[PDB]
Amino acid sequence: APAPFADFAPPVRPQSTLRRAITAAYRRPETECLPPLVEAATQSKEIRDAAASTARKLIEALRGKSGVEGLVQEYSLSSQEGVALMCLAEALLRIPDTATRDALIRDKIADGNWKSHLSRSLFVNAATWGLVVTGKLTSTVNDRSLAAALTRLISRCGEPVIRRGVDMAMRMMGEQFVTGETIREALKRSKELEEKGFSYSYDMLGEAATTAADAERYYRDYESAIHAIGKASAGRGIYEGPGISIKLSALHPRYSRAQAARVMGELLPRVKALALLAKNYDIGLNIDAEEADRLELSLDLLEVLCLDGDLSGWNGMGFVVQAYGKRCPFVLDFIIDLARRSGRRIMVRLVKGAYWDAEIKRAQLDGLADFPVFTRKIHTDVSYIACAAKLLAATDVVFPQFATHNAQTLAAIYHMAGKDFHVGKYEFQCLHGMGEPLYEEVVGRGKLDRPCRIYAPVGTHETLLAYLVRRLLEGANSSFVHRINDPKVSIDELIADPVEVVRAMPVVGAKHDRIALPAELFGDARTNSAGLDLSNEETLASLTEALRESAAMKWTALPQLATGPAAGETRTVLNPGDHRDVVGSVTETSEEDARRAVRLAADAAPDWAAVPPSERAACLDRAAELMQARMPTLLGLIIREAGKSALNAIAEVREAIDFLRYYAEQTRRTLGPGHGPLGPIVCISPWNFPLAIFTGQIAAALVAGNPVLAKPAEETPLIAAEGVRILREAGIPASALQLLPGDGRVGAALVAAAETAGVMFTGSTEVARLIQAQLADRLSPAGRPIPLIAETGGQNAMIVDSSALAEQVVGDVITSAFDSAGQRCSALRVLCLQEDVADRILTMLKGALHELHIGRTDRLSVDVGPVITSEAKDNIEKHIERMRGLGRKVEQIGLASETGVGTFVPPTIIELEKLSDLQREVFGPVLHVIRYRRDDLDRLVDDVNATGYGLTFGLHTRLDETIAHVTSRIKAGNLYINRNIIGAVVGVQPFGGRGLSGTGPKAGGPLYLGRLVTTAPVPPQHSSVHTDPVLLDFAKWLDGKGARAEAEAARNAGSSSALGLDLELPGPVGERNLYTLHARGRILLVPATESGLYHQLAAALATGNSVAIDAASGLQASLKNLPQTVGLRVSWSKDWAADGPFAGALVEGDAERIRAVNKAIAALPGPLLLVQAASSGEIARNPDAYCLNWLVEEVSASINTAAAGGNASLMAIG
Amino acid sequence: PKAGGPLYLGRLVTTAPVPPQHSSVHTDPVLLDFAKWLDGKGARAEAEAARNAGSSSALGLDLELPGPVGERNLYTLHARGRILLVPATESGLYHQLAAALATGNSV
Amino acid sequence: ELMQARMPTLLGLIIREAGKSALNAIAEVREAIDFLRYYAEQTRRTLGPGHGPL
Ligand SMILES: Cc1cc2nc3c(=O)[nH]c(=O)nc-3n(C[C@H](O)[C@H](O)[C@H](O)COP(=O)(O)OP(=O)(O)OC[C@H]3O[C@@H](n4cnc5c(N)ncnc54)[C@H](O)[C@@H]3O)c2cc1C
Ligand SMILES: NC(=O)c1ccc[n+]([C@@H]2O[C@H](COP(=O)([O-])OP(=O)(O)OC[C@H]3O[C@@H](n4cnc5c(N)ncnc54)[C@H](O)[C@@H]3O)[C@@H](O)[C@H]2O)c1
Ligand SMILES: OCc1ccc2[nH]ccc2c1
Ligand SMILES: [Mg+2]
Repeated sequence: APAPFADFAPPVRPQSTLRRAITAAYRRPETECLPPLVEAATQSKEIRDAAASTARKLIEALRGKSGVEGLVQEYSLSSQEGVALMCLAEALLRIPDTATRDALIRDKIADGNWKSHLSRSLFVNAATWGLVVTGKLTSTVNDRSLAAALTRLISRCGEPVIRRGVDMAMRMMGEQFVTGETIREALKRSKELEEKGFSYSYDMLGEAATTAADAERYYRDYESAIHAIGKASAGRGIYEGPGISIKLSALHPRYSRAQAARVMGELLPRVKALALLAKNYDIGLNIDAEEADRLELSLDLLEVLCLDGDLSGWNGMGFVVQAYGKRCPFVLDFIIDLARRSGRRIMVRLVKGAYWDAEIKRAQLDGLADFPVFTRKIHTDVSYIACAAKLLAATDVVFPQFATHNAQTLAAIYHMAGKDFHVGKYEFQCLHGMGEPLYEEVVGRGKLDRPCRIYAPVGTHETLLAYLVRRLLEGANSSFVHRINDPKVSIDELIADPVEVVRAMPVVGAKHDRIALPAELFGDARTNSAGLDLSNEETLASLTEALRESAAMKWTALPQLATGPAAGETRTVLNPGDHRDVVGSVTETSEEDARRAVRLAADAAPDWAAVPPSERAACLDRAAELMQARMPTLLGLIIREAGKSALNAIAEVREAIDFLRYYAEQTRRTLGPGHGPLGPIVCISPWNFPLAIFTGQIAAALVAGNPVLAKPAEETPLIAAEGVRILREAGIPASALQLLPGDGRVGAALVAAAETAGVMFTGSTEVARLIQAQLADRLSPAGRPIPLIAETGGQNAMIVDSSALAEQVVGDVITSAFDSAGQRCSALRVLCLQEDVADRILTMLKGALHELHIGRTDRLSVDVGPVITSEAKDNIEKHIERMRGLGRKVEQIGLASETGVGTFVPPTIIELEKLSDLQREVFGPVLHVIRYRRDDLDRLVDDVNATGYGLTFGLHTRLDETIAHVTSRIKAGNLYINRNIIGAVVGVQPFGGRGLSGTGPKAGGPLYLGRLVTTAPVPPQHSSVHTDPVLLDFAKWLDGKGARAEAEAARNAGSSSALGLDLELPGPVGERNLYTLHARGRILLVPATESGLYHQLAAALATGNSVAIDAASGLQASLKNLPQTVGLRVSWSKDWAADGPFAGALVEGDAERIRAVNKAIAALPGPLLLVQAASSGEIARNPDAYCLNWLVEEVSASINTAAAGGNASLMAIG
Repeated sequence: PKAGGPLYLGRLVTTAPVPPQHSSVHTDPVLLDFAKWLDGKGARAEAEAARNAGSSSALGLDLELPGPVGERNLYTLHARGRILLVPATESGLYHQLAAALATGNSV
Repeated sequence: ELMQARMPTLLGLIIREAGKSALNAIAEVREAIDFLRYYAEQTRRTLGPGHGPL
């Protein structure tokens, strides 16, 4: 039985002083990085003047010397027409036979009806063509605008414009974006510039392997290219002759620090084999630099390769360092030292860096201390020049390669390097089809007589467009190449010296004013929770120790009553991934003590209510600080108790911290003396988010002024007990927060207790239904229903069309379906693939599935942990076997023998014939896949809605028409576009569904606290200027009927309603997070009087709903002669169970009528209904007798606006 | 169509062009339900025409037009209202319904 | 272009024939100029051989 965390994340090798200096700089504050860079980049006044003169000369030559622009001009194309034309040209070039393409153009395309002859939107890559035509990036494509534009331009200009577009696109995609379609073509085309003194480095365009098969394909592409390049090099050697550039992410599908052992065992030999071939031909082999979290891992490969005697005698190994990265100079120190130790003259390509916007987004998403890159472009420029000075001092041991298109950067380095030059000392580098105009002013004895190596992409149209967006942005407003073409930018501006500009700033190295540090995403509202960087060796080393220390602790969970811990039945809590690992001990609550706890809560309710809201919120904020400080220990407990990986656990603790701070801030924004607490609230929580949901429900109830009976799931009491201990330490009195560990009997005893004033339940729909039935017999002392928030299961779908990028889909599917072994309520259950792409995506998905590591979660390398119990395992496996027995195709990972000591289900993909193959939620790592024809998309959305669930939903498409269609027709609480579907960032994706998935209001949203007080406050930003038109028609009808007071109440409800609220919530860059209030659906109205009916109808119509009115009320004659608009929304129901599902109910009557109606409502099939009841007198006295907060439905939509490959808004940030 | 607007010239030719900026990403939901109904009854050509009408309709276009500062000049396309349909054949009726529903109208 | 250049003379006629003030006569001529230029531009954006006249 292996000791917990004994092998959590050991480094590849002990970290040397040089390696530790790299890690120390990972997220160093920008103000600390810059001063040494300024010093190192400083040059004499004579050199600065000479450099500016050289830069001006180069820039004057550049400006003194278009294809798409000329086409746009000749045919008077709008921007959309230009984009549409290039998309058409791209599609026409997918026709191989040139004569067949020309015949289609002349006979069919030119005569209109291009739609008839061209499963895949023509405009799939329009975001890329948009960048080409307009210089602006859009994440998604307005395909209807492009279709209109294409029709218009073809009808106006005919075949000649199509011909010109085809020839333009052929030239760009075959000769500009790539040096050649194949390595042989690229080599033939390289002779011209090689004869002028250029060299080449070829890039076979491999990147981000998703499967073993992809990695093998990219391997054989590199190997075949090395042969072709080496044959062509013909002994020219590594400096004069061509080389190759490779990306490590192309060569293994799990290239990450978490998988370091697989990287060293499996990726390293592949690089070695390629390097051995490059050695034999004596060509350069350069390792390109990728994301910041791969930098230090790549150094371990570089170290092994440079120390491997089989590669000795060859100096062609190359390595890129990114000057936008804070570690760059320390990486260079490490590399220079490695070159000295190994005796290999490492080729070092200095670049600025290609992943800037992605690094900003990632650090914000992960809540990390700072960015691993600079945030002002001028800082990167200074870093580059400082790093060039370091490289130029070490030309005896490394070969510097200065990759840049910036004439100022170039000139600074040209003069820094001095007049002594020989081929092999250093070189410049540029990108094919971008840098030649500059470097034709550099290469050759008649220029600066310095060599330049051209980075030459090689590949087909399909491969080229995959990452052209990122490549073009390298096009942003701050980019030299964009600025050189901007007439408003003077040469003096372009030759400005970044070193002297930085040195003269008030605070040297200050962060960009318009980029939030991750902690500051929410500004003054609250402090973002902080995560942990699992790529940082210092963090991993410290976390290893804290995790081991957590496993030595004697964790317990006890019934913590107001009067002290109570005795009870005690049992061990076992690690679900290894039952031999005892995590702690739980003492469970007797049903007698549960009832006693509620009475103690009732007695303590006035004292807790009297704590001012701001002080209650201060307790939550203190608890959040305590949880943040204790995060490493909390991670260890969550990892061992609940089967979570470290990443799962970090998310869990961050979410708890965010709930605490969010509900604290919402309280400070809203709660006053008139928002009285309900009283004792029973908080019943699920095992699968054993700290986050647990803490969220309790914190909300407490801060609203209610004492809480906290009943954690029987599977996960220890982390709940620790959360209670933390809240109590933060100042929540023991009488206000009692912990009652135990199973559903303890929950049921709490729900049934006489003084229970509200229930917050998160768990399965079936259990929520039992609670709903229990509460249907109950009324408050005021004779009103006991509020129930019941957040329940999902049957969550993702729809993927033929415009989505398969690699992006597969990553988001693997994460959404199998993160936490599918034990997220948000997990993807049903993937819906458009038929034309289904086979390709499914193949990639199955390949990615088999790269997952399943096991006990106290290892960083484990992706997928166990299921929580043997009963959960048996239930999941029974479902899989039923599917397999029906003949459905089932793909499963093979599990290691070590899983036998725990309860594991392998990640599973099941191919369904119809969505009806699924019944209820299967809460495990089981992804179902269905295929759909594009024309059946609307029926498919109906089918998704027809399950009755409505929790999370994903859509992967680039096409605005499809986004608009799908998102308007889907009925789910949390929508995600071009990303995973498991996001629940508090206050950013307020989380919670509808139908079988929830009553609402959403946790982590602004309506939540208002449900926990007797009179709901007005939430921040909660209003709408829109008035429902059917409400208005009803108000006029009421006036025409003479119901004057009711017409006024109807108008007031129309104004009070927040239906139509449409907000963007602050969050990370590269995402848009939207929050909207819609109608709930059909509200069941159970009136008693005519006026009550009119008030109920006004409330429901003002919130956009339709209604079914109880026909047994006998009030049909009160609704004669309705306007058709209102009549369309009104039905009369004699059999309520036949006319559902409803989305809520409004009831009028005395206490016993309300109770009887509540029992009938609870008995209706399907979703739990949020019922509001009032007496006739309350309707007369209180305009808010029916609260409109609970008659609208919250919808959160999270859109990944970086999905096209770049961030448009950040293109203006430099 | 409005004088001084982008639909005007198209009324003065026998086949209307696609005006500048004339498109919408919105699809009328009743149109979509009608297309599904046509699908169900095997009216494949009409269902296709209905989906095509749903896409080519510019119902929901909502543009800000260039003009002077200190003013916002908006141009939007709404349903006309109730369209009188005078069909002769079942297929003609389905096509007329598709056209009218795709543009947000009742009939 | 001709209406723009001749606007002062056109104003005189509009003022006397149609009871317009100078400002409203200016608006009248400007609107005619704008129709001409707008329909010209809309034509350049749209009309091709398949859009036959009535
Ligand atoms: C031959 C060659 C090989 C390359 N290999 C790689 C590689 O392996 N890995 C890699 O990551 N990229 C690589 N690049 C790209 C390089 O990193 C740059 O993205 C690109 O060349 C633009 O830099 P520039 O100096 O030519 O132009 P510039 O316009 O001078 O610099 C633009 C760069 O500034 C940086 N930047 C922009 N905005 C900000 C900001 N707000 N804060 C901080 N920094 C900012 C970015 O790095 C951006 O690319 C390569 C480029 C070339 C020409
Ligand atoms: N909508 C959401 O936000 C959300 C979030 C997380 C989990 N969930 C759902 O939670 C479920 C998984 O959690 P789980 O397995 O712990 O759920 P569950 O329904 O098994 O148990 C939930 C809680 O209810 C208690 N309970 C069981 N029977 C009870 C009864 N008769 N009366 C009162 N309480 C009773 C349990 O002890 C536990 O505390 C999944 O269905 C998942 O989709 C929903
Ligand atoms: O990550 C590798 C990479 C990224 C961006 C680039 N641009 C030009 C070459 C190049 C290489
Ligand atoms: Mg259970």
